[PDB]
Amino acid sequence: LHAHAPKVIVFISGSCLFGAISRSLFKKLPIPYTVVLLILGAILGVVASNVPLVEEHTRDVAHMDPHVLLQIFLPVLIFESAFAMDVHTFMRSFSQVCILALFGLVVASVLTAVLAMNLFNYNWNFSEAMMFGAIMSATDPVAVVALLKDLGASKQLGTIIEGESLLNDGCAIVIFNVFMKMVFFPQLTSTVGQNVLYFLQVAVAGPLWGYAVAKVTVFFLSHIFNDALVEITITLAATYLTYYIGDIWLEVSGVLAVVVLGLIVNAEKTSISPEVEVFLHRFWEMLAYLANTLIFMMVGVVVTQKALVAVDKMDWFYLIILYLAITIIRGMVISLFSPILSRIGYGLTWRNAVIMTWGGLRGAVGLALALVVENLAGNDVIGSKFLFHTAGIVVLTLVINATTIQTLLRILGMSDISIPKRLAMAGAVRRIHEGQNRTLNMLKSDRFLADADWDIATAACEISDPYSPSPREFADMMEEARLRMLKAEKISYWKQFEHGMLAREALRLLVQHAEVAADEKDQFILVDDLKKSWQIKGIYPWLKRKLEDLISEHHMAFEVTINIAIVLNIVPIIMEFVVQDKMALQKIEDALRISNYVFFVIYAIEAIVKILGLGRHYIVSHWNKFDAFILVVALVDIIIAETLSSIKVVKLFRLLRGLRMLRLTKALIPKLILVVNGKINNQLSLGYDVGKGYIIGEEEVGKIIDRMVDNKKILRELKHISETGRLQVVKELGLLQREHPGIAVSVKTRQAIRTILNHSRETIHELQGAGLLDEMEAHKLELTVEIKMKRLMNAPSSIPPPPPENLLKNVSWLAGDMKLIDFIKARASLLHFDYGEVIVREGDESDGLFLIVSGLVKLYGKSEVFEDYLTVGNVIGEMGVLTKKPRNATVTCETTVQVYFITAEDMNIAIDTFTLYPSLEYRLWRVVAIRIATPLIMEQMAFQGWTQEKVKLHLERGYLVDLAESHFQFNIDATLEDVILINGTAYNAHTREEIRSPCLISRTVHKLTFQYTATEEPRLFVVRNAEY
Repeated sequence: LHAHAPKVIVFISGSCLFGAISRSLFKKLPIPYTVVLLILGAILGVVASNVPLVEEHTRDVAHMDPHVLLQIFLPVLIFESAFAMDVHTFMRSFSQVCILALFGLVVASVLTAVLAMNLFNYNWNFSEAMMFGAIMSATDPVAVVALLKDLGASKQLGTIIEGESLLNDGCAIVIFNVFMKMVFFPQLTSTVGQNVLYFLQVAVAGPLWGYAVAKVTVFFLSHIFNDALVEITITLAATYLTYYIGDIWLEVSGVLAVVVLGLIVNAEKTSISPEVEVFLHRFWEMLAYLANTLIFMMVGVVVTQKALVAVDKMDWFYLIILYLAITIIRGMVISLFSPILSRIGYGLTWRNAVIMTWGGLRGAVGLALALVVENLAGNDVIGSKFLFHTAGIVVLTLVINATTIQTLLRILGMSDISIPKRLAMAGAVRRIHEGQNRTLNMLKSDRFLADADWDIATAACEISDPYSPSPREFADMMEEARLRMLKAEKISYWKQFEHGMLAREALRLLVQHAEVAADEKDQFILVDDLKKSWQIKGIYPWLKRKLEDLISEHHMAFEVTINIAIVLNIVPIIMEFVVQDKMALQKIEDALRISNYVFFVIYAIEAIVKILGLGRHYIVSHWNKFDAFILVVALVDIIIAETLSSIKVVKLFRLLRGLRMLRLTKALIPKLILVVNGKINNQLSLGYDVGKGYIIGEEEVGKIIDRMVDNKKILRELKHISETGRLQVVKELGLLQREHPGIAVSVKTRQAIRTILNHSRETIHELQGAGLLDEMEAHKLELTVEIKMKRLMNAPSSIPPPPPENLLKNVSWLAGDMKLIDFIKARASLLHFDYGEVIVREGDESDGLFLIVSGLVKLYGKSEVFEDYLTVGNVIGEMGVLTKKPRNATVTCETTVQVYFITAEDMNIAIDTFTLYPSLEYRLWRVVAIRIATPLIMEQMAFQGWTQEKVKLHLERGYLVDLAESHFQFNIDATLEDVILINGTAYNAHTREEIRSPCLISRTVHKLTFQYTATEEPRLFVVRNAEY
């Protein structure tokens, strides 16, 4: 309670209250709240100049040390800016931002510096003018990206402006740091070589240091389970130690390190627990908000105390001229590079350039650097002028540029809402309005709410729309069909995502392509544009093959023990020689000489044991030759040390590093192979998600448009485009399996578990929603799911492809029936086929089954109408042997192929032999039945909200009826959902109407009767309601 109390708290706490007041009072007014904070800070400053008591509270901030200002606020501002943004659209447009942020910053700064030299009468030198330019070129576009996120062009113009701001803020501090030393801390004139190393440290070592710290950080985040506090604390510690260690100890650019760390930790959001990801965004937003309020408050105080005392009348004239100049300079730079930017990324239109030119608001980062000059100036007038102009420009930009950006967007015609969005919002609002009427009518019947005031209720719950054969005939219908197709596709991608079938990156790629296609004439989604997702860069296969060659050459303990021995031996090999470089402690240092002999003996025993185990074959492996040369050198230098100028010592210093530490590469190379596998896996995993998402999208939409577009000539074209896309996608993804078998298996197993766990989570919420499972108990199981989700990210990047005999075990109708697996495995024969060979042809009798264990085969049949590709795991000929009808399609190998062949005679014997309740006949028809059934139920369900998987899960509940038990079937709405005829022909009992084999049965039909025939025996599939 004495005067020693921390008076900084009242300021920090008071700043939060003032920020809240300014943010709430001016929420609907156009002027940003940050300007109000500057005025409040000025009021506080003039007050503090007159009432001593308040001065005691501002003192600890209004005269804050620069090397606490920068070390605390800047890492927060830069990390939040890096952590908040969309990295993937940023990386897919990286070069355009780099061109306009690095080189754009240089020209903008130099031009501002020249202006500051020539116009202003302050007689500044080029170092000071470059500090001025660096401060004046730092942008804070938050107020503009916020609008662009809502109105439109969010994935194009929002990211470039935000990324440009991020990079220009990062580089401005570097320039400001460089020129601050040459102004306030001038050293002796450095050599050109010294300067070059200085450039490498700030420019190259910074990003490398940040990259290393990030890759270490994400590694540990991936191994933290059920501990959110540790994750948040690790993020904080990593971000603050990256700046401190990089800036103070390593003499490396801290800001750029944090930029890279934030970007990487954003890109690897999957390694963070989902519940902590949603917390980190709000946490860093809050820290940045605190930082901004303090900077504006401090600026408001210090300008009033010690900046405005030195402003002359002509200084205002320069401020206006400077404001005009930097705005002109920014637009000049954007236009001058515009020819270059037009060729890379999303080129800038003239209206986009104006928004960027007008949207370049200045903010805290600029002001923070101005406070450094004010403090380091030591009451030299340079400090006042720096802070005066930086505050002036910020106020002008916030009062003029920010307050008119919305009207400029309206004028330029970018604030309009597209008809599709307006219709979607209107329909959603109307549906919401209808839903409330249903609820209100239901509530009015409740006994305990009959006395409620329904006028107030109805007024309160209202939701209002926020946005409130001729050539021409054929051209218009084509456009309507095209846009309706694209809109249906976008719906499918969202349904797939909401049910966990796609990762978000695949969703955003697919949606971006759909929207881009919508905006171009006669443009559908082109698989050639999607191909970039699953193209593997050539460097990684090459590295994998080379590194496997290096490592593809007895006890378990030797390698681990010795590798530990080496990794520890770095400690002597550093601490002796580094201190010897200073001695050039001897009472202690000689102990390391003695222990060096013990390490020699360790490696010697290792070599002796290895020679004994390998015997004469020790020389066969080149890796061991180095293992012997190391011992030779160690013995040689030990003899010199024991038995006997500098050549006897410096040689030791060098050799006991060179031949000492390079033998860890044996252990390392496998880790590099794993990293390379991971890089391929991350690209191949995205490829499958995008490709498979596209195929599902096309299959779902193709069943919709049959009931949306009237003109058949339009209808044929659209379904032609969908099919020519589907085939190319399924082929490209099929080939990648042959290129990278094990990584494909890893991807496919990872998708499988990801699906199982998601559906597992739904059952918990169903049980929790039904009250069978308490809230806490459900939470305890839901954690077990989420930990298992996080362990998938750490699963091996390659699973060795199972041998052919394993695939038979995992076939659907062979699963779990050992006596049948043994029967088939014995009689199943493996066949090899070369490229272009036909396995079977149309019209051939059904000789047997083919189980593709490797390769890719092309199906082509007249049933050119039919065309498809099948790959590992799929089985060909099931319909054939069951019905004994001829082949459906010709099968051609697109790659060297292996197939397990089971003769139709073996199948018939197996069908006769294995006749328990889950009969092999029942199983083979069930697997066939669902494939035939799924298209029909999906065609019926086309208008409704299910995905294809919910249609399958709906079908999996079904069963085949034993029409031998009763040769007629009757339907009941209360206990039966739908019925599908799979093979045969069926008669409605009341009319004997012809229903042919593939038909789905209409719900009006009551009773079905069949003809007792053997040649086309009736097979029928049925699904009961969940209540049986």
